[PDB]
Amino acid sequence: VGQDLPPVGGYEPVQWRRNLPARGFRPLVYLAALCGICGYGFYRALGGIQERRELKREK
Amino acid sequence: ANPGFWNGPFRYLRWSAHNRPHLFFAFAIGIAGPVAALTLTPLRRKYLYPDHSPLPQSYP
Repeated sequence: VGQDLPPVGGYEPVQWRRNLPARGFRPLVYLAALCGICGYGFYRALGGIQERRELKREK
Repeated sequence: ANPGFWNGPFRYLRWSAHNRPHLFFAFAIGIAGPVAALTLTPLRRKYLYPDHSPLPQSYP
């Protein structure tokens, strides 16, 4: 039987399974840094409001 | 699966916050409101008086 499309004389096998979570900081720091950001945000926010305490009585 | 059950409160708050947690984390905010509003009377330690005003009509 002549030259038909036979296989390769090797395989080089390929993927057949699942994949993974992306970066290393899986835990609650992905929540806790949230409490950092509000922990910064109010740190100016009320302060700006505090400064408007001086501003309102200025006018 | 198990709901919350009252009689062990340290256990109840665990197996509330772990099986139906979405009202737990609301009411944690609901207790972080007024209880922290009562832990300020030393924490301001007489920080500030606002001192606003309508028209100051004076005295004789």
